[PDB]
Amino acid sequence: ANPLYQKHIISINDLSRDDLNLVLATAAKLKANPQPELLKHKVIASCFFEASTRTRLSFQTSMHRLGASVVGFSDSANTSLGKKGETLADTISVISTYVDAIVMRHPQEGAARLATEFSGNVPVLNAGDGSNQHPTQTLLDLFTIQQTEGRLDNLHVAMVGDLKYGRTVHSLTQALAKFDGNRFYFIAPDALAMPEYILDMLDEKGIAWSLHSSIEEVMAEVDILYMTRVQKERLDPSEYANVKAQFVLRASDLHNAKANMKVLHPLPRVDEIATDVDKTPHAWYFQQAGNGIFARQALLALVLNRDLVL
Amino acid sequence: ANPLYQKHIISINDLSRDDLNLVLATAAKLKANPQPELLKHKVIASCFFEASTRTRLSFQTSMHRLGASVVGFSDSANTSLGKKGETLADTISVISTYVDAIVMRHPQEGAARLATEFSGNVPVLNAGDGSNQHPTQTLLDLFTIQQTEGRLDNLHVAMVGDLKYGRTVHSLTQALAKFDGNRFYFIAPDALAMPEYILDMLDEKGIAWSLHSSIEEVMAEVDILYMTRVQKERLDPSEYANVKAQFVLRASDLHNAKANMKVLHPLPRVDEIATDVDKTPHAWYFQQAGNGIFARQALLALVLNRDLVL
Amino acid sequence: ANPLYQKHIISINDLSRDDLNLVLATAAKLKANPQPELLKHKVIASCFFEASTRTRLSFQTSMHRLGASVVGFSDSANTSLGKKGETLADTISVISTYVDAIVMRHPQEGAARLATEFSGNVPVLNAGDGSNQHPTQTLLDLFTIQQTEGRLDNLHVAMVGDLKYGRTVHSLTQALAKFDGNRFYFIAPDALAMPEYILDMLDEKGIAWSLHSSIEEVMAEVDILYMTRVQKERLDPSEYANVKAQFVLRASDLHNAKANMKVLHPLPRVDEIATDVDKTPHAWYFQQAGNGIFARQALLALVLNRDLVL
Amino acid sequence: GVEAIKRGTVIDHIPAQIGFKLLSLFKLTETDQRITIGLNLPSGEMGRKDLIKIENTFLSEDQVDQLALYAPQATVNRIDNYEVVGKSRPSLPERIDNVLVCPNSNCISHAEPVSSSFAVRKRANDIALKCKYCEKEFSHNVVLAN
Amino acid sequence: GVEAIKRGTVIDHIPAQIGFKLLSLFKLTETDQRITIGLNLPSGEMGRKDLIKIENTFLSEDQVDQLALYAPQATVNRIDNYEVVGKSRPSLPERIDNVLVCPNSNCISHAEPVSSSFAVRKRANDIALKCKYCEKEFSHNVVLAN
Ligand SMILES: Nc1ncnc2c1ncn2[C@@H]1O[C@H](COP(=O)(O)OP(=O)(O)OP(=O)(O)O)[C@@H](O)[C@H]1O
Ligand SMILES: [Zn+2]
Ligand SMILES: [Zn+2]
Repeated sequence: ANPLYQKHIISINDLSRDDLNLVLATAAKLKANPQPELLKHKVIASCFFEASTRTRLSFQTSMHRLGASVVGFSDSANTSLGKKGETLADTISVISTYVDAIVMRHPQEGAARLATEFSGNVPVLNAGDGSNQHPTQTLLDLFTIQQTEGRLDNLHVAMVGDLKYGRTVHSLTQALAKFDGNRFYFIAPDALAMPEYILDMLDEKGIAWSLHSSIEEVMAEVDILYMTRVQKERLDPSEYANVKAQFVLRASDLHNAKANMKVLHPLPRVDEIATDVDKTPHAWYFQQAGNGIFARQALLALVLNRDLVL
Repeated sequence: ANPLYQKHIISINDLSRDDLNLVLATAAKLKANPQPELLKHKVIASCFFEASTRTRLSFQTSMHRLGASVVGFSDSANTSLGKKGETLADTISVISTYVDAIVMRHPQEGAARLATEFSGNVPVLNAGDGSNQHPTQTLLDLFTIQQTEGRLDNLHVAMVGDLKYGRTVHSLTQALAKFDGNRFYFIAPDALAMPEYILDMLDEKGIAWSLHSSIEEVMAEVDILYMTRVQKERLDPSEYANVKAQFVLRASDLHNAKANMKVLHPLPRVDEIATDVDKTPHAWYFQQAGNGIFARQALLALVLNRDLVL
Repeated sequence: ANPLYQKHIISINDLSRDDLNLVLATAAKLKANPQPELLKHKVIASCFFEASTRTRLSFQTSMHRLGASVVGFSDSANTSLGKKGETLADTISVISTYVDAIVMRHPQEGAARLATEFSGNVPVLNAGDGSNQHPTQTLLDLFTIQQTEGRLDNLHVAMVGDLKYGRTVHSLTQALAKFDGNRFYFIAPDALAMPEYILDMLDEKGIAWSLHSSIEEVMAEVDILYMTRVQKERLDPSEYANVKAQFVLRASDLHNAKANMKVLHPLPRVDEIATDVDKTPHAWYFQQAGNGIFARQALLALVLNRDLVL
Repeated sequence: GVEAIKRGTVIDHIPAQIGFKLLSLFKLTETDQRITIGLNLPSGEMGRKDLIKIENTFLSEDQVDQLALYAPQATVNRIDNYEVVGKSRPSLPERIDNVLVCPNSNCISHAEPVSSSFAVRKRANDIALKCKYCEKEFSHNVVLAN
Repeated sequence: GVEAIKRGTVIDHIPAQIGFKLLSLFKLTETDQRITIGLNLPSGEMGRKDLIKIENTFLSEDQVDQLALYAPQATVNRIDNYEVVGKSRPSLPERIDNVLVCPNSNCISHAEPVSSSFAVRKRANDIALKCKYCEKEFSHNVVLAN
């Protein structure tokens, strides 16, 4: 069967350059040639115990766009976990006897790995576990980066914002560290700086990274400028000095930008990307958002289909 | 393609007698001859940022009854707009890259027009924007009025209740002012009287309207008696004198009613239509509610199909 | 007539070295010889719109010990200001037509100076206004310093804590800067540092001050060590990194202290002074609190009596 | 009296008082061009008028029209090198975008990043303004707020 | 003159863009007499200046003290029967009352019926203004944040 069949997709750290490349090629295939019945007779649970627009709705539209049926919840409150106090482990244990795959978003770090133990044979796809991983995001960002810069190797990537709780940048820095000669520029406040373990891993691979105090410092050099949101919900009271984004980006800044440079944001965006950027050739984040449909239905199709799609 | 293909349906004030008539004929066709695959492979978003039973569920059953897939939310709280603070405009911008049509209910007046700017090419169907418009309601009320009185022209129509915040009566008075010789009787408290701009428009067309202090005053004359609910949620603290419906209708009143007269209510009904009316030949509001299935799937079918349904 | 007869005691800046010294000499005298009816037939208001154990209770006992009656309130919650929306300006106007002096505590800076524009001829004594001034506190600290060092000149004073929102240290530095050759050492979190306007004033008088990162680095040089509380209730959300005391005095730190050194604190004390300091010969904060009775008896005596002979 | 200009726009015949209101409402003072405002000038045609000369700036037909809402009798004189090349007079604009705010407290325009727009309608005394978004009509007096 | 008034004040040497804020601040538009405002005129040493000319009107004390804090360069010229009777450059006052608003959000001045008042310490670097009530001293830059 293809390499990812029945596989759990919990963290980028367990996938190979090979896997990542495979998902993106299925994505480009599927983008080119839709398969509407590809998951006809499959039922997937969409279990979101934390808020969402993009992830949950793009996932559910991808399942429908392959013929599958979706059951689930977007709020924990009305589940028996919400009101009757059952353990997550028992939630997953009964849900496993109903659906064929579980997409799960949860506020504690490690929730989706906790679910694999109890899902028996049913694959768990991680939609974001707290401030840890978001592998699905990383797959559509890599599809967009390849779709605009042509390549995924020897790119200049600046990640700006809350790198400490940015589940998105934790996984994406682990995915691009699997390609050759990628260069990293990390612009964060101290309090919300990039996690140490990521940095150790970068050092081991001899990946060059550099901290910068300004967008203008990296502007002329960068191919991809990846902006993030301060994970407000996750901040400790100590960290409340920095809730407003120190780095806000306005159209003016793009004066000395390389004509291939793309501005990507996982979204929601709050103050950090000023609306005037939305009319520049550089703004690509809404495009990136839509590229989620393709990357998502490519993942689903591999995990529930033995036969590689064409 | 048929006149409404890819069209946004935001307000009655932008439709012609022609359009209205077309939707009702497709409705009568569809009622007579169901087309279950008519929207096979379409995904519609049902985005309700305000409460509902009728509108949202009749809409979603109409989409299913034509083969389409529905994704969405009935509560704003668990979206990234709810918890993470994104702008509605960005909500609509990412949603546009996933679905083929957006049905939207929102608590500020002008929300659905705001969404058309950002939906790009995707049609937005207005499910109620605050106390402004509710065009979908108006189409099923006109289907029911034609279905019972035979015609949509030269009818006697009394609208009773909260005419100031009644999104329903704002749109329905604009739709019937497009047919010949319709007569209007408006029975409201002062504080919740019919909006001035509607009245100006009525004067320009030479439509005769008259204010009345009593149901008994209009009873013997009226063909359609359209009752409304005091939009409790929308009242300013000043207006809290009148929250209980001044005009309540009991079965007794129907003594001097024309044997063709129909009592219509958009629903929910609270104190204003006394349960004893539910057994009279005149009570038609539950029928009107069900006629929502047909009017709704006729609208969807025109907006997503080039070819007029038979 | 004494120079403090009928004065408003609002800010330390308005009082001279002489007025301070006059309160202390009186204070020592009342300590040696109690005056039980010195304010017989006077009714004084205790108006506290913010929480207090010491300032309120010491004042009310001083009033009682001199024979005055007291009227007032512990919280604004029950006044026609707090419930019926009356301005503070009107609240003071009427209370001035009933009493002989008004003592007030208030959350906003400047409320005492505001009160005087309305009290007519009645003296207003400031019990603390937001984070600005606390003149009565300073007077009982000067009495305590006098008492233990026998001088208010040529001391080595260290102020440890939240120097930014501490009304007590804002008044105390201004008062000691009126004496000869006093050296200051300020140990504070930088986000809770001493206000530049006190600093400028010290530079303008040619007084010496210094900033230090620890208490152990100044311990062997200080005569008085003045500890303060982190004013949680006044902290801006940005400053929530600063709620738990940065520098905690533990009995083991005093090992190299001058034998005469006294550990002072306004109180309340939270985690900043370990209770083991309480058993040392250096701990003097409860004595200081006790001294509040004589200082406040002295102040009141002077403001309400044209000539004291004691 | 006032000044002689090279090339630009002289909005002449502005009803006295309204001259300053125009300079604030439309950003006419936000420029580096030389401006000469004459408030309360003897007109005869009217007792007093106001006049505004903007050197080396020109207005477009919509801009000129926008002025009708406060000053329908104003003649916007176009000048190219000391010659009166054109004399424009403001018609009602069918819509005014960006300058006015909706009095509808619960209109979406207030919470989202969009520009206002009101449809203008000559009603029966003053001008009636329809908000594009919430669709309510208000008197143009009212929209000019308090 | 470059324009002319029998009696009145001409406020010359006003910095570029301050002119219009001054017109607004001193409510000079509430008048009926001739006003000539020259926006963005040459002034050799500093290039652009603004010039206000109010016919048969003189500034009250407070305005001239405000003028000191808003436009120190400015010169008020007292004109009487075309003679420049006086030409006076402002100097900073002791106190500014009822137009400045205190930067301190928790000041009492905000919530209660009181005229604000600020003490003016001319610092070597800038103007330090001290609130009457909360006793905080601020940079005039902060205080004049328009
Ligand atoms: N080149 C110019 N420079 C400065 N002002 C000019 C110039 N050309 C015209 N103006 C001004 O614009 C207005 C134009 O006056 P116009 O040429 O119409 O003669 P007119 O007798 O004033 O006719 P009307 O009374 O209808 O304005 C005058 O107020 C004049 O000051
Ligand atoms: Zn509006
Ligand atoms: Zn203040």
